[PDB]
Amino acid sequence: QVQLVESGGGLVQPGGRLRLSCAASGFTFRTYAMQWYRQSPGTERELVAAISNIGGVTDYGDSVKGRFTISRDNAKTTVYLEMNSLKPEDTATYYCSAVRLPQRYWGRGTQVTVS
Amino acid sequence: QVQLVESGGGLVQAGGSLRLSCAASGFTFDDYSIAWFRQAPGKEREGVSCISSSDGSAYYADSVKGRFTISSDNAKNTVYLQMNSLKPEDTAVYYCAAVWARVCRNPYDYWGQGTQVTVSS
Amino acid sequence: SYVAHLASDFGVRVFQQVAQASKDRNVVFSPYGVASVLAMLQLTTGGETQQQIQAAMGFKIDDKGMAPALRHLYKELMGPWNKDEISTTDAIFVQRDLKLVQGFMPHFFRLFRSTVKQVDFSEVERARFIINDWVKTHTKGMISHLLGTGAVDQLTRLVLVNALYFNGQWKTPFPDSSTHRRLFHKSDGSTVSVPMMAQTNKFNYTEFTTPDGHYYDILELPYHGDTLSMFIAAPYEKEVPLSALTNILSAQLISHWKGNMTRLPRLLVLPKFSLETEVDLRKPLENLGMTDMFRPFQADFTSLSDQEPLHVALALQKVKIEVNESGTAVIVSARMAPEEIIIDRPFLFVVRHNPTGTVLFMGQVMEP
Repeated sequence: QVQLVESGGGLVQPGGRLRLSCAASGFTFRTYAMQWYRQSPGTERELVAAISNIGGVTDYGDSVKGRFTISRDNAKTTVYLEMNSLKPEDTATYYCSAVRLPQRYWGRGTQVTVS
Repeated sequence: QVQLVESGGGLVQAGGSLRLSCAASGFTFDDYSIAWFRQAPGKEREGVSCISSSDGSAYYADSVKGRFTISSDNAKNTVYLQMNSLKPEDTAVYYCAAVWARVCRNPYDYWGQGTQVTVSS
Repeated sequence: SYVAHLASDFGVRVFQQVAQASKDRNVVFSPYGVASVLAMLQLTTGGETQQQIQAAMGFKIDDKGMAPALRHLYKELMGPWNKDEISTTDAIFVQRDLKLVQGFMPHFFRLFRSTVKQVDFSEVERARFIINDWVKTHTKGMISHLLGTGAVDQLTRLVLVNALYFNGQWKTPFPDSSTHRRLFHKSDGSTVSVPMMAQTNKFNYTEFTTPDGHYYDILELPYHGDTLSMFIAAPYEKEVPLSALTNILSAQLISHWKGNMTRLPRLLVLPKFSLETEVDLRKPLENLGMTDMFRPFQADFTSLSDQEPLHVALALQKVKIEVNESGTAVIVSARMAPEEIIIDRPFLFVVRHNPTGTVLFMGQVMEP
């Protein structure tokens, strides 16, 4: 019943942009924090972006440096990541997570590749 | 061409006196408001004395409590600070400043390079 | 009401600084009040001192139709419900024998409807009384004597104070017979027994989930007059310290909370508390960029006087707020039992004029 389906990833050139998107269903979206993580072979899963349910309170990983912007649409139960000024080091599978502690949920991820 | 230059720094015992001076080239102090500031270890620069061009009057920071005299010698175009009953707490680098205004207030037009003063007990 | 938004925004940023310096201690504060008194101060300041205040505040008091908007704002907050329930006052005190700028006293009176007070600070005792009696007369004797005025002496040249008192009746009173003693869970894990009021009703409510996943109860209590409301915010989990919330707090967020509320039945249990705080405004204001005004021979007060230098010797807010049960055709009773919200942990409260958006009061209760 619960489902987090990510999309928007792909191959792009260094200096290019992308827009990730995650469709959510099966739980009270509008009361959950929504987050983006990334992981590639050999690495741990790391926090990229996070947003509150209302009020637009956000939070970014140190490596983002003002390049990525997280937003959400509660009526359409969707979360987004606008990625700009991409480089090789951002290459990873990107996962969306929904959390209202202690409950967490994970999607299956979308691959971002840069070069 | 406008340069402010201080002199009179040195070592002094606690209770001793010390006079500082500031000569002005390229202008005359009697139009500008004049102030002496200071910075001690671990501290921000703070105002100590002021002459307001408005009427010649002299002013002091609370930590003075009547111990210090700021003066202006029109003939020598020199500013003085006479320091009485010095304390360990009076140790700092002292700077002179000038501004085209009726009172002493930031930002200042001209600043001296600064002279070291050390009150060792 | 462009003024109401910017004042609250500035006022809440000041609260933030006050909260960060008093962790695990109670604080009551007035965003509107600090904004109000600083507006007055703008008119006495010039140059870089005036710019420092205006950049933090987001507006200039000289701009057309801004001083009249404050006056309109004032009357909309206080005209509503008066008596001995709300009380406010601003005042600046300057050394008496200073030559002031030509036309200043009349000019100050046109904008704000009061004088800049002139007192002989070398009459130390006289001047203490004049400043304490100003607060005392103007708050109907509800606030105790200012502590900070012990610093006032012969050398003092400028002083500003702000004082407010508030004790409102609710729209719906708390039924008195449900007032009792209950354990309150302090931030250090210890408990204390305190009286808590209890009420079943339809409340405006929303959850707030911060970006890390911790969720909060946000609840609205309208006052009588239907004009002002007290907002209550608390993390659900006791492990989440209230600083997580005060560190991301803004006037805008509080509006987003409101804008996303729904009417739902609940059984609210809330501590009965009273709180008085005297705040020295120096360091909070310094941290927001207003450094020059407190410093000898840096401060630019040339709009008030160009004969002698000036600086703010002392800048104080003192607030006191009471929270009790009192309040003021066909009311149908609950068939089912409502869900519960127990506020037995440190929590935030905001008093908000909903029409304008003005934040009259803000505080943290670490031990009621």
